[PDB]
Amino acid sequence: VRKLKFHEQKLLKQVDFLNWEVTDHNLHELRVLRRYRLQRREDYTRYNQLSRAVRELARRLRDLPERDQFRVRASAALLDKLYALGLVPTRGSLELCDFVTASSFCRRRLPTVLLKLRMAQHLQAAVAFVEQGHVRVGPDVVTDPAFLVTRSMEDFVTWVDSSKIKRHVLEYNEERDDFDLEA
Amino acid sequence: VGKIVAALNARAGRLDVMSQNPYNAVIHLGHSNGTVSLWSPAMKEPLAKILCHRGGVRAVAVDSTGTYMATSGLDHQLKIFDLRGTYQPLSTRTLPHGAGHLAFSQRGLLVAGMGDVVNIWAGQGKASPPSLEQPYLTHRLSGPVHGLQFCPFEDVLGVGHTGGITSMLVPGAGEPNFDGLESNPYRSRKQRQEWEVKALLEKVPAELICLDPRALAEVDVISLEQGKK
Amino acid sequence: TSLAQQLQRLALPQSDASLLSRDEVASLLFDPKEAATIDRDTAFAIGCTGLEELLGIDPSFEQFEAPLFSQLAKTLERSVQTKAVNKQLDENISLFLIHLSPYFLLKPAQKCLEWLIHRFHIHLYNQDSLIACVLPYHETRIFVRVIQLLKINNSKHRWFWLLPVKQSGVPLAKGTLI
Amino acid sequence: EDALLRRLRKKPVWVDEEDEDEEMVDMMNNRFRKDMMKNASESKLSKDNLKKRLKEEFQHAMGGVPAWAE
Amino acid sequence: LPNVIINEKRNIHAAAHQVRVLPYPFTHHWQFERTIQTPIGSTWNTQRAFQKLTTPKVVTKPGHIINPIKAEDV
Amino acid sequence: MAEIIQERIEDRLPELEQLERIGLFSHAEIKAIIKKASDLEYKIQRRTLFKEDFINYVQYEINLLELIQRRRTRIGYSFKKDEIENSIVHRVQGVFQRASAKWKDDVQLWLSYVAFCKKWATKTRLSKVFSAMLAIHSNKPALWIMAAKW
Amino acid sequence: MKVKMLSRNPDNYVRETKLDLQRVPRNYDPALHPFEVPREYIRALNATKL
Amino acid sequence: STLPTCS
Amino acid sequence: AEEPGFLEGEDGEDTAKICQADIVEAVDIASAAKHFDLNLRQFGPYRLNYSRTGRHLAFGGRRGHVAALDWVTKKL
Amino acid sequence: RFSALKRRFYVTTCVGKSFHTYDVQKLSLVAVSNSVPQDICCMAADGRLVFAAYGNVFSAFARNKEIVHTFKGHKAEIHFLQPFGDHIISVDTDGILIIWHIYSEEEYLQLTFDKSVFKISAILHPSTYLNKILLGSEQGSLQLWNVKSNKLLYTFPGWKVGVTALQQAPAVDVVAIGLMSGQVIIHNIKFNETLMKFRQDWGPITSISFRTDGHPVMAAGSPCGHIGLWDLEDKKLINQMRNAHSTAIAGLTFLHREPLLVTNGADNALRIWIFDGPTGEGRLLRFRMGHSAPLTNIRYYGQNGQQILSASQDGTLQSFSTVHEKFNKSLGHGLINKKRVKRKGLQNTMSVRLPPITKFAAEEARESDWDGIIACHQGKLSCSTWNYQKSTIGAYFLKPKELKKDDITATAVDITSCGNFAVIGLSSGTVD
RNA sequence: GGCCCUUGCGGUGCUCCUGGAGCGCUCCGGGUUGCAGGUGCCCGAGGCCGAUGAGAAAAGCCUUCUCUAGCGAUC
Repeated sequence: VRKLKFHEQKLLKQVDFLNWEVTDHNLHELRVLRRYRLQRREDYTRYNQLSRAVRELARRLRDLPERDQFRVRASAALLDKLYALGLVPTRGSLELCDFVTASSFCRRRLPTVLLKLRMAQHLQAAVAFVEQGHVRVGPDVVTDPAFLVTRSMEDFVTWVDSSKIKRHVLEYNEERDDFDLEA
Repeated sequence: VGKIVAALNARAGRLDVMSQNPYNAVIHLGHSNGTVSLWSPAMKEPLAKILCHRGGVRAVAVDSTGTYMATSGLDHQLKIFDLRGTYQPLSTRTLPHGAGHLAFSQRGLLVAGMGDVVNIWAGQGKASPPSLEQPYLTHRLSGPVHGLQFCPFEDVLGVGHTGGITSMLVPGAGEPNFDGLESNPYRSRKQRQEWEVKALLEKVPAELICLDPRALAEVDVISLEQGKK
Repeated sequence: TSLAQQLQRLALPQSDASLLSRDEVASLLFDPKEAATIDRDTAFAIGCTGLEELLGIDPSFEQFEAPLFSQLAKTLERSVQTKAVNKQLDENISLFLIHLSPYFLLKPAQKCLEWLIHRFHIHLYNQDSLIACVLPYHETRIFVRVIQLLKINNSKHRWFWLLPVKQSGVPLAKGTLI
Repeated sequence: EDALLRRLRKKPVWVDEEDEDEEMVDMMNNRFRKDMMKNASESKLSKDNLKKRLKEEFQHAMGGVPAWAE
Repeated sequence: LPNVIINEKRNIHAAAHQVRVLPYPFTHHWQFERTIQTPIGSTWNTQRAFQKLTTPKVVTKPGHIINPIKAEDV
Repeated sequence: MAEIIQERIEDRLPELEQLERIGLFSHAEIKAIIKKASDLEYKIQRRTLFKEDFINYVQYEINLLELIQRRRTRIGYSFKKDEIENSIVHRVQGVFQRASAKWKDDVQLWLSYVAFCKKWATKTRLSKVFSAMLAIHSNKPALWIMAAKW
Repeated sequence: MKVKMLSRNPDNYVRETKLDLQRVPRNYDPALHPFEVPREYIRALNATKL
Repeated sequence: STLPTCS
Repeated sequence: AEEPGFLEGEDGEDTAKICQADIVEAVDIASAAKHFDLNLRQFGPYRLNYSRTGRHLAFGGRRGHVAALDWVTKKL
Repeated sequence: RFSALKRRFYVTTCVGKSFHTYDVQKLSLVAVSNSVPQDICCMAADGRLVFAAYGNVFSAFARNKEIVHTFKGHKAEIHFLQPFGDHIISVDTDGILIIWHIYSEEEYLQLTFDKSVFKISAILHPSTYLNKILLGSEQGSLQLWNVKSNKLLYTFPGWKVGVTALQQAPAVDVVAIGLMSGQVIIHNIKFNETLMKFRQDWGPITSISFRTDGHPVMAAGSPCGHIGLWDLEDKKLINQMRNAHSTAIAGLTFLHREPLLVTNGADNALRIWIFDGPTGEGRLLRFRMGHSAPLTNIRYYGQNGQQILSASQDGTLQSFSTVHEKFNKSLGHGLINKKRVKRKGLQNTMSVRLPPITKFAAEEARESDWDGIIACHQGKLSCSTWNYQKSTIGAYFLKPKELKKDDITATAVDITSCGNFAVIGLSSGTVD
């Protein structure tokens, strides 16, 4: 607690209460939680453990002979699922399958996709909008921030109708119609 | 330091009854078999197993001096054991209800929490266990008891239950004269931070925990004869 | 805050924080920083000097020499004794404040009040008696100091309406009193 | 405490013959009276012992004797 | 012990800290054990008890020349 | 902090327990003496020092010596003077020496030290006091006369 | 009934002024200070290292 | 009350 | 300098039947302030722990209420 | 009533042919008793059981719900019940007093009193008295009796007015006697002296209670609905609570060692008063209240059927739940200028009060969006709207624009199924 | 429409019954409580980004701690 003296530091070396990197890896985890707002630590664990399963499958598939029908069919099946969710940039080789992390799952959540589509500029603002029922994926309205959006479904995230934020957007563009909006 | 020194598999099923001996620094574990196991971080097996009840044990408590051990079980028996090498039940008493929790003060008073009622047994304590013949004080709580502890240097008892938290007045439970350099209630922030460094300089390694706190004093007899050879 | 409301309602003058520390000391005559450097002997001497000065103007004070301005009162601390002792002390302090009320504008009365505040903490235990003693002089500034000694922040307190004269350091207006 | 405190400072109109008799009633085995026992010896108290026992329980419940009563 | 089982295995990690040899001039290990029993810290002893236990064997004034012994101070 | 004060109280303990042996003082009186001695000791071992604390310490020990002297005549016990009275006088001499070292320029403290040495101390101790006085206060003719007068 | 509870006088245990130093009562009861052998061994071990 | 239960 | 507390009955009364209210009125104002009953039933049953120094208390509820407080003074 | 195994107090109120039990902590219903063939006339409680009397037969209730013991053998109505240990004392109309053992149901003792000479109007068993009961009469005499010996210990000449109430004071030998003239007499029965006297000019003394929280205060009720608070220490009137109940006070009791007063009346109200304000000003703390006037119109509301809307002559609209009384709610009084009512309260604003509702129609659709209740008042041209979710009167008064006078009144109202429209008929013959 | 010590105006402080989630109380009854086998759990940062990214900016309260400077060591 107090600044240790020169003689005290030698005997009390490696003693630090707040930072335990080997045990819980909290400092590394904290950067992930803050960068992509995660309500619960448990959600990060499920992403991390699932990421290991994807990587473990790829390393095992590599060990199989290159000229094997089982490997080729499994490799094509694995990459098309990952590409559909948006975890892998292109449907290339299995080398791209090794780059997936728990952060890859976080980048596919609805609040951060809202950020990329420029509907919101701030991540806490993006989480606020879904929790207050202003964003819909198709006719259905999504309230849960933990919601991985598919690339195909990404085209159809938009403001729910009869919402104040949509009124502000239309008012700025000089396209505000009382008949269509409020109805 | 922030590292896990030991992780031991008790191999006894669910663990829900646990206590330590402040004199001995060992950990006591209660089980449904009726046995209490003594544990230390160094060993992968319990130091000792003591059969105390004909049914499952649900409470355990020891005194500050480390001499007496108090246990209760599903057979509705309250037991006091002499931990100083004998491990025999000094006193036995049958109870109408079941004592869920047990605690010991610094002067030797024993409190048992049965349902919504707490009972305190008092004895002279001068080289003697508490007397289970007749309780000292009684009190009825609003709800069933879920936790008991004595304040270190005050004559009050802390009770946790469903209704909330209550503080009782227990005359004669707290030790009167405290040491200013070890545990000072009236200590400033600068006094506290000086003490913490002294404690950190003086931390005891985990492997030194044994059934005898003075085990370091005796000469290693087996290492003697190896050297003599 | 429900726990906070229960805890703040459970608060009592006996378990005050200032009893267990000398960071802050309440004083009618001095600022708290200088008041925290005053020994009990000095405050006892000031109180005895004030009472000795008061004895010249009015004799009938002599009866307060023994219970309040002696060695027994010097050693006595209220928290240690029972409720009956505190009740007898309350009677003695109320009688002494009733006697003090005519002479409150004089300096010896202020010294005696300072000794009483230092030793018996009458600003915590005897708020009503102190207010009754000081009330007829509400137009003065020493009244403002005595009010500043008290803690009346809670809106449900009996003396909450006296809050602004503590916060702004101005005498109480007669219209508000009426 | 008492030293410190010092330093700081007819005939009843009617009588009942059942009450004058020194008969004993069972304090134990009666639900209302067993809660009023103090030690194990008072399984059966006399008439005079019961009266002061009943009176002191009433005064403890009332919180004492009111000033206007005397 | 009627219903108590005591683990007979030795704590090898704790045994490493114990003294292996029996120091001179001690013939029996009971003799050596007696000397180490008394604690010496100020935590367990009074201040004047602490001072007599930590008495230095040789005390020298920092600046004075030390001369050899001279006939019991002559 | 309290280690020096603790040393001094444990030094004061043997004469108190001998006084309890005498029957001169009761156990509660010994407890009160210990409490007030500790309270006075705490004042003079601080980092900030004042002269009145030393004066109060000296006055308390003088009052205790006078009380012991009055009670010994009534009891009639004249044994064990050295165990108690000489120890108290030595402690008071140490307090006076520290006070005089801290405040050399105060003549009144020096004269009080001389008076106490006259009343309770050996003549050689009083002889040493005058030499300390005249060494640093040789510019006052009155102090020379007082030493010659004695 | 006769009842007494421990009641420390705060003026005894708290210093009088800011200029005063904190009062430290000491108790040498062995029950308050356990582990006298292992605790002293670590201090001796630290002394040799220093 | 101390009335006998019967008669 | 201190002495342990005591409680003994008179005229053969049993200490078991003595209630807390009888104690509070017969003990000084300082110790009487240490007896209090916090009422938090909306949350689950509570587990409590005292610090090694008797000044601080911390408690935890089954439903998830965690609070630490000095218990001598009434501060949170 | 105090309870064993539960350190709480319970208050029991008679409701027609049954009785209800509530905890005094929060006025929450804990039990409802079984019905009896006749209306309950007298009630008593002894901790373990609740005793109720109907006609010439009285029974004992266990668990606050069901009867376990019934007692027959009286030829007249019972007005008084006194629990006495394991025995019960019942007093008839003609003047028969019989002591019964509760469990065995046999008759211990039978005593008769001449109706012309001594008609019992009040009974009291003083505390700490062995087998002794105190009897009061309408003629004004008092008799002290011993049940065990079956002899008359002493006769008090008393006063010529007549006794209406008997209450045990917080003293060993002191009782409080109420008289028909409005006079309360504090008397010591052992040595026969009167400590003090109090007089109220509101009629006979209904009930007396004593405050035992450390303040010497006595409360006496009146048939006018007023309560007088008297200081026993200084023998003076502290303060008076006027119109505590609109009807006559039935029973008032101070909770033991508490600054709380429990009162009920014939206005279908049970109320709690707390004396914690400055100068001892009682204020309303809690209440459980229903309609205080006879009902005018009741109609089921909702297709689910767990609530009924009711209107009464007191000018209020209320909803009563059919599953549990915790869901009961009140829509308030009929009031124009609601903002003025906020400033002054319900009282001092009696002018803006509306006449009682005679007929109303309610529809459940669109209840979230706007008003769904239309009501017509007595002798009033306009019709008022009500809101169920907001639990208050609506914002419109529906009238023909051309009419302004009240000579024509509204007679028939109805609301459409969709809830958009309301149809109102008039006495002149116009439908709008 | 009605209002007459008023207001298309505003604000406060208490009371208003936990589904599971304050159980156990008419009577009766509670006395002699009469060592199977367990090896768990945790450990990935790469942007088809927005504007560094617990966005940025400002005020009032507690918590933890850092520097000097006197002062204390004379018995």
